[PDB]
Amino acid sequence: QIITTDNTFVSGNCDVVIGIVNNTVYDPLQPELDS
Amino acid sequence: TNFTISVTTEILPVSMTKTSVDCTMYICGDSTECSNLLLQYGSFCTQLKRALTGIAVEQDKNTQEVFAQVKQIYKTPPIKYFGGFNFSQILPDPSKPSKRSPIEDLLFNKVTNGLTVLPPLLTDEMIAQYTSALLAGTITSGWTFGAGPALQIPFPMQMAYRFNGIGVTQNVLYENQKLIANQFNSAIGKIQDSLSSTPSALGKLQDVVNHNAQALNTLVKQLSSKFGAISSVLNDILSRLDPPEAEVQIDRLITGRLQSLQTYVTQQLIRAAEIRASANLAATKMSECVLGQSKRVDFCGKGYHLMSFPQSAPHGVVFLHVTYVPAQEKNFTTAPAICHDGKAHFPREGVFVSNGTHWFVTQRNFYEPQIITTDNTFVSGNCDVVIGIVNNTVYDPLQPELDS
Amino acid sequence: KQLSSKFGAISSVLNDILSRLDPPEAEVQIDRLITGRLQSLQTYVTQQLIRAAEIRASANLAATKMSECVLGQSKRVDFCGKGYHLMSFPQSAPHGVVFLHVTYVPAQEKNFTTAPAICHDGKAHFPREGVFVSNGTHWFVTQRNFYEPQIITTDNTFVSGNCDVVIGIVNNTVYDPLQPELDS
Amino acid sequence: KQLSSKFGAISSVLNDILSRLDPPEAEVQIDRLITGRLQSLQTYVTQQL
Amino acid sequence: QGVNCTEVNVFQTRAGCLIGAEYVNNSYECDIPIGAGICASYQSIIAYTMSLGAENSVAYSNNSIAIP
Ligand SMILES: *[C@@H]1O[C@H](CO)[C@@H](O[C@@H]2O[C@H](CO)[C@@H](O)[C@H](O)[C@H]2NC(C)=O)[C@H](O)[C@H]1NC(C)=O
Ligand SMILES: *[C@@H]1O[C@H](CO)[C@@H](O[C@@H]2O[C@H](CO)[C@@H](O)[C@H](O)[C@H]2NC(C)=O)[C@H](O)[C@H]1NC(C)=O
Ligand SMILES: *[C@@H]1O[C@H](CO)[C@@H](O[C@@H]2O[C@H](CO)[C@@H](O)[C@H](O)[C@H]2NC(C)=O)[C@H](O)[C@H]1NC(C)=O
Ligand SMILES: *[C@@H]1O[C@H](CO)[C@@H](O)[C@H](O)[C@H]1NC(C)=O
Ligand SMILES: *[C@@H]1O[C@H](CO)[C@@H](O)[C@H](O)[C@H]1NC(C)=O
Ligand SMILES: *[C@@H]1O[C@H](CO)[C@@H](O)[C@H](O)[C@H]1NC(C)=O
Ligand SMILES: *[C@@H]1O[C@H](CO)[C@@H](O)[C@H](O)[C@H]1NC(C)=O
Ligand SMILES: *[C@@H]1O[C@H](CO)[C@@H](O)[C@H](O)[C@H]1NC(C)=O
Repeated sequence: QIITTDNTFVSGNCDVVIGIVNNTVYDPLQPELDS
Repeated sequence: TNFTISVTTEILPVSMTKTSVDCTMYICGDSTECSNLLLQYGSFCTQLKRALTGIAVEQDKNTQEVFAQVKQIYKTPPIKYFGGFNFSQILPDPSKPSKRSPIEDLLFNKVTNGLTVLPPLLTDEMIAQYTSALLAGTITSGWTFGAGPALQIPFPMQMAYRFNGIGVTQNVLYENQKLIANQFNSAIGKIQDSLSSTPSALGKLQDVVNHNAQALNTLVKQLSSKFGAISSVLNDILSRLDPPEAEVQIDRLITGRLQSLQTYVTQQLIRAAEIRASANLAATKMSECVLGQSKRVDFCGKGYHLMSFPQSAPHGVVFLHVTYVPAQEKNFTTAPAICHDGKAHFPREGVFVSNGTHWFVTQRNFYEPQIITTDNTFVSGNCDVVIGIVNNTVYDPLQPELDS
Repeated sequence: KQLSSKFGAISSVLNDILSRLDPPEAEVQIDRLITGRLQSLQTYVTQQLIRAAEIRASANLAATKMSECVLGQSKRVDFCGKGYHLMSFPQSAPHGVVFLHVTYVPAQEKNFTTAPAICHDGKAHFPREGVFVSNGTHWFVTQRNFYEPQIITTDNTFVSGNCDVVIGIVNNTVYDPLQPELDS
Repeated sequence: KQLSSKFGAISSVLNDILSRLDPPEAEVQIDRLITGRLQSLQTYVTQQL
Repeated sequence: QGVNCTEVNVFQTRAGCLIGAEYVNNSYECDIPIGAGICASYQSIIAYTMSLGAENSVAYSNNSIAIP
């Protein structure tokens, strides 16, 4: 599945998690508010 | 569309009465000739003494391991209000000086040479205090106190957690708390009324007490048996008969009494093994259905498990299971999936239920219809591979949110 | 040690009796010794069978424990260790087995003020999986086994019923994340 | 199978042992025989339990 | 064992009478079992009533919660 904010939750910052990787995340309602 | 709580009680024996015998006192008593003749048989007394002491140690361990599951004695608060739940029939009453619950008093009132009886290490008062401490810990701390330190959790909070643990979301309890409190009080009242209604309710404890006493009896009754001899009196044979003939008569009597004693030891060993197995089962139920919530169906009561309470019972224990029976059902029409804009829709946790005209989503165990919304539904695949699909629309909040 | 017992015979040594006595009386001596040692052997066999049944029950319990605590995680409370059970290590032992239960034990409790639900705009709010925990001024949600305060948000809170049938509720606003998102 | 054993007696038949032998010794012989049979029954009951 | 020793520091219990040990008002944790909740240990040899455990009193408030 495409990684979105519906199946993910944010916590903490990007300074303490070991093994974290660089990747952008898809966001819903992005072509919706501007249309 | 409705739920009814029924209270079922089960009885499991814990430990039967420890019995110790004396070899010379039961076999001979006072005749020194029998004591001299018993040494010819070898070591047939130390083995029996070690067996009975091992049985007594095993029974003491059995009655210790089923109640001493906590290291802190918890004190019930003096106030008895928990949110409409009357908890007065199982909590101890300070008016009675024995620290006895009415349930404990009701169940206690319904239970009736060379053979000494060893009293148990745990009498009624300490096991009553253990049951009171466990009841306090399960009424004011939830199931957390069985893991680590006790946390002050309110009783509505813990029953809402127990409702959430059986797959029912916590939006059904708080609307009818008075109704469920009245149902719980009525269930406690009817189980208190019907606990002593039938004499066969406390079957197992009465059975093991009967078996034991009678066992001792039959062991006592064997002293008045001739065993093929002239008489059953030690002094009568020795003071009347020729000593070679008295030797054979006493030999027959002593070997008959030894066979009877070995049979009694074997029977007591079998009974103690059965009591140990029942105590292990009761300890598993105590460590699972009291210290926490068990998801095993039909393991503690006939229905979904919510919680259970322990009560002290002489040489045993009786559990008070609180079940969850969802009676008064009502059927509808359903569909495995909903087709919308060429893509399939699936419920996150419930099932799509239609009452004939419209469609709704609801929980798996209570009829609480909700409108189909994209937040609690997910899409997967297409509309062709899935069978049984129906055509319906889905509500999405962004369509009225954007134009507002 | 039962071999040295005379069992009411002339002597415990069998060879002495067999080399000392005629078969008319050696017959009854052998009969007495045979029945005494046979009764002793029957008692030994009965005790061995009972002990083996006990060992079988204990081994079945241990097999169930290793099948439910080593090959997987058992969710029931206080079956493998005192506390929340995660997983265990089996270890080889002579004539037995010893487990190494790893338990999750919470500590350092803290007092907090709670409420069953929060009423907002005429509709009560209930959390998905947490509980409303207030430190005195604001209200936060957190999990049942650890402290992790979060802002009251509409994604983890659902509405059910009205503001009347629920009891013990409190008054607090609910942060909707879409309102500032649509304002930018 | 244990029913038809001598059990250290003269014979294993009731009518053979209650007729030929004199009752002072036939009583002792049949007492030993029924003692052995009772021991066998107790043992069978033990394994059955 | 179950003998009223009036015909033979003497302390009387429900399981009999004990000779050679004294009594203590306070309760300790025991390891030697006797019966009727009267344990004996060695601090001389002392006999005392069993400790039921820590007498921990927990509070309760229908408006409060505790989270570790
Ligand atoms: C819960 O119900 C029981 C049973 O009615 C109540 O116990 C009664 O209490 C009254 C007042 O002390 C007595 O006069 C009755 O004899 C008691 N009946 C029995 C059989 O217990 C108890 O008080 C109730 N408790 C609550 C919290 O309401
Ligand atoms: C939902 O609507 C679609 C519209 O296409 C239905 O699909 C048609 O169904 C009819 C009757 O079975 C067929 O004759 C057509 O060939 C179908 N067309 C397509 C493109 O699938 C579908 O059956 C409807 N489903 C329900 C449950 O109402
Ligand atoms: C309860 O917790 C909240 C959240 O941390 C506290 O609010 C913070 O208070 C400090 C003190 O001035 C401010 O600097 C922060 O900006 C506040 N947080 C937010 C999100 O506004 C609050 O003070 C705590 N209350 C008590 C009684 O401890
Ligand atoms: C459910 O049953 C109870 C009694 O069993 C009754 O009082 C109630 O009205 C029923 N219906 C609902 C919706 O609770
Ligand atoms: C089905 O339920 C909806 C709303 O719950 C209602 O409007 C409709 O009349 C119901 N249909 C039937 C047949 O009861
Ligand atoms: C919480 O409050 C209760 C009663 O006010 C008190 O007994 C308890 O010690 C408090 N807990 C802590 C950790 O301070
Ligand atoms: C022992 O006997 C005395 C006198 O007969 C009596 O006072 C005492 O209570 C007895 N002991 C017990 C434990 O009953
Ligand atoms: C529970 O709430 C009631 C409301 O009247 C209150 O009287 C009672 O003292 C409360 N008990 C606790 C444990 O807070």
